[PDB]
Amino acid sequence: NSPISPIETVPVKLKPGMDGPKVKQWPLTEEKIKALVEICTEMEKEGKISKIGPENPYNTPVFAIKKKDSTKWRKLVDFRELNKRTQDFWEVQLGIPHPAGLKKKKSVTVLDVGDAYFSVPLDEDFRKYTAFTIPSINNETPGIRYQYNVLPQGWKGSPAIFQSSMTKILEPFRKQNPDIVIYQYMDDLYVGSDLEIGQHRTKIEELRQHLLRWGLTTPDKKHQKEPPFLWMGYELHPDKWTVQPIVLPEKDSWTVNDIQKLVGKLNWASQIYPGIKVRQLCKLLRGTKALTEVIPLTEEAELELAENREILKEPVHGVYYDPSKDLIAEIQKQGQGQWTYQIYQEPFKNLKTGKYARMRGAHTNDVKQLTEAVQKITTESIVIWGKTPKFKLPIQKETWETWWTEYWQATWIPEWEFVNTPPLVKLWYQLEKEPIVGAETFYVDGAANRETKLGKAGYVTNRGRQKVVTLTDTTNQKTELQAIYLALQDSGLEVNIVTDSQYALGIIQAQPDQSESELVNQIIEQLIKKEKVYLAWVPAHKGIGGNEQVDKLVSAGIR
Amino acid sequence: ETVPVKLKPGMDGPKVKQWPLTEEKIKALVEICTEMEKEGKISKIGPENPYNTPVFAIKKKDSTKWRKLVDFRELNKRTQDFWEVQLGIPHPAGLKKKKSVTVLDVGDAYFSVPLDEDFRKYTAFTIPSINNETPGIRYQYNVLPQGWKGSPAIFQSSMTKILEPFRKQNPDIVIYQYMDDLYVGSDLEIGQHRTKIEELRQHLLRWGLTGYELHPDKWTVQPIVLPEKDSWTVNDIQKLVGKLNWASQIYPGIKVRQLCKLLRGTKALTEVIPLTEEAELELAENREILKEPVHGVYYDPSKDLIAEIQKQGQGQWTYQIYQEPFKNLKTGKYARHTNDVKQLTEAVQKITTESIVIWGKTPKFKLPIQKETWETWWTEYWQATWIPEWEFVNTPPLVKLWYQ
Ligand SMILES: N#Cc1cc(Cl)cc(Oc2cc(Cl)cc(OCC(=O)Nc3ccc(S(N)(=O)=O)cc3Cl)c2)c1
Repeated sequence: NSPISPIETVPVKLKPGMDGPKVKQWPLTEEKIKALVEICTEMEKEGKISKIGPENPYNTPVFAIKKKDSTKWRKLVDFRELNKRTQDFWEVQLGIPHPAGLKKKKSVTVLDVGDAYFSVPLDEDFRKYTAFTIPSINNETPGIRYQYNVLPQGWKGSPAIFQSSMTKILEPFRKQNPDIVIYQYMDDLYVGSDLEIGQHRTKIEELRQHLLRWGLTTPDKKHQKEPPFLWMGYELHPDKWTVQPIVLPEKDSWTVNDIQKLVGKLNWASQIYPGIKVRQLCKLLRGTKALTEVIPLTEEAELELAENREILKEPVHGVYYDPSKDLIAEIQKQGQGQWTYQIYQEPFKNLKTGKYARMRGAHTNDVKQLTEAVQKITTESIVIWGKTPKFKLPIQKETWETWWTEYWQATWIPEWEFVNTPPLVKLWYQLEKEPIVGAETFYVDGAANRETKLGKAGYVTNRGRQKVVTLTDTTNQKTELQAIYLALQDSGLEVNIVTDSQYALGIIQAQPDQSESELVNQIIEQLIKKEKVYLAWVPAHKGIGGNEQVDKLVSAGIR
Repeated sequence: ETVPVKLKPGMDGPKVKQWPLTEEKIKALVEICTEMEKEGKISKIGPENPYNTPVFAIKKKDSTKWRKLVDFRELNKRTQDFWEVQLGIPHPAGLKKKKSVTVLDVGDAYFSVPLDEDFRKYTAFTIPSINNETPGIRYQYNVLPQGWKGSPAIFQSSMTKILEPFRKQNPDIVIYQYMDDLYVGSDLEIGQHRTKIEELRQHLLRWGLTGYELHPDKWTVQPIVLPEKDSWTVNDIQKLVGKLNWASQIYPGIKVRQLCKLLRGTKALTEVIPLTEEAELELAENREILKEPVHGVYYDPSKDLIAEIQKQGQGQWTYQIYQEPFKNLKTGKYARHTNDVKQLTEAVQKITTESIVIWGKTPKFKLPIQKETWETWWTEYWQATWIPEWEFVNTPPLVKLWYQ
């Protein structure tokens, strides 16, 4: 059958401290023993396997299952033990090609290698550990005994050694063809060039030939596939690409399983369809009952799915990559910490799209998210094109300059331009640098008892005003924020506030505009309403003016 | 003959992911590596080598040739016993006292010497490809690599010979080898100094190996600075005891009660208050304690060094090096087309090299910046041949002002 490449071999080893497998062969039925015997004699005839005596002490279980439908049997080898004794290999690949990173080529053809692993040899002093045994009828007769010479399916080193071996082989043909692209994915090669069918079909032939000198068989013209190549979830036409048909289930009652699948699908649709949204849908998942359990659709969720349906009416495709031009990336704020993007080279002809949501932390604002997204996209660009894009962002250069400049954390965005695409990104309130002459100073504090979990929150001001609220299942942190809220409720358009909580100071000082906490959001509306707010910090328990006074106020009964 | 190297027991080789590189850096590394392959310095390697160590391309102060820079942070940790307590290179305490220190790249030296064959495997690295077109190009070292602390560990005894004549003739000169660099300090006038270094590059030159001027005596304090003013405000006092409050805990004797008493009852922050004489006795006392070295704090060699850095805006950055939190070994500022990441890069390098001159080890940096940003951008500006260790933090609100 299936030639076994002349190439050199890869010296495999076993893990330090470990010898090969020695696992007992389970007794098999007669039909199974027979089927196995037919299979093993055929593979032996082809050089794939070899007889050995019982002097070799190693053994690995064999099985044979028939088939859902047809009448041909398969041999199965349980390589669990050998795998757990084989050295670790290098991570085969780290990332799969993205269609949008595919250089636009005049012609490309797909070459899958036939019987990949079986066409490549195995290190000689390793064959011995691949020993397996067809057993006899019951016990009696010693079983028939074999060991691999090629790369076994299901053994840990096969994908790596195959990939290595195909690298070695491709080397010299690359050399004398530096202008031909050969993608290596698993046991496929994808080949493209910028030449007229003519010398294309020839060059490919010359490749096919070069491979065969090396024991690797590939389809001829007529057997090689025609475009659209349906690959890895994608559709790959000669001048565009897209994801394969997505079809969203219409059902009376959605199970958790039904929703997980949907999100997967919509997620997958997001890399070329813009505007795709998934948050109303994911929320449903939080907490969840059975996989087979029906979750009723939220109204907001009905609203998400419907909008998505309208996007998916009418296909969208994406284009390929031209390295002589720049990449442009445009980002739009879609809403609930939701962000959406498009990369293109020539205006509005997109290479791909995406979204960004990922809540980075507990409290944030849009400028921070906007810049998180730029980070995420920059990285994705290096991986795919090997260079970063020119950004176009819905944030004014000034908003940006204020914020980076005054913020404690270091920040940087590549090359960017403003673009006037609402909603624009903005900061919704600034704190003062200096106290507000002729505004009331509130001194705020909060305290909670570590057992009862009870707390008090209040203030005393410099105009004799005072207050103390009680709260029932709190923590110190919650009480301190509560205090600040109070102070903002009864304060009117310009307050100075003084706190001893570095905690709240931190939160507020970063100009949050969204939070996981209802309390922090309450605080946000106050602050937005205000005209001038100044906020300042003192240490606690050092009798200080207003502070000593609220401290005892909110202490009474708590500590 | 090769000095055989042992791993720190039970534990074994580095398996660090490789970062995505841009096309230009990939090309530059392909070039560089093809060349050192032709010279026998590295060799393509097989699937059966499961180790990996990231690799990048940098520039280096004035130059238009890319340099290769291999991150051996992992490897160095897994070999700490070999290079540190077995072939250790003693740090001379005199080095920080010299009027000038010059730093010289001695890294091309290591390519003379071959690497113990049973260690080569631990040095594996990968040049990635774009969009995953092809498998990375893998390689390992046949010789002492730049950036691995074992290299100067081993090379130590040849380095002593290279320098013996020159040490004999300038006995008041300190030469210290740290990783890929030589540190050379003298008390000479700046002309005679640059001359002695010129002269030292000929000794080096005669043996293969083929700059940077520091002034360590002129490295002085960053005193926690309190203001001087007429008309002190409630706020200013609050701020004052604030800053003062925190200065005690490291500074022994800082007192606030007098200052503190000033503010009593519940009054407006803008209200101006008069500063009673007893209060000024603290300011002063504090002021002087505040300009001095700590007292109590000593380098312990067995402990790690930490460095924290804060963004003060308008291009300046403060920092502190310590081993026990608060127990400050050193504090400083750094000031500056220059963005944040560029700046943060310059400072990290500058603190690291000081830290190298003073203690002969580099700090773990707490970096006020998002991982990803830093990781994507740090090499655009990096120029050193070593890499310190770092983690990512969220600068406290107050720590900023207190070191302001
Ligand atoms: N990963 C992956 C992957 C997976 C598979 Cl199955 C195939 C594959 O081949 C490639 C390889 C390259 Cl170098 C570019 C590319 O796409 C852009 C392009 O120019 N295509 C393109 C151009 C002409 C034709 S024609 N007229 O020859 O039919 C067909 C096509 Cl697809 C597609 C890549």
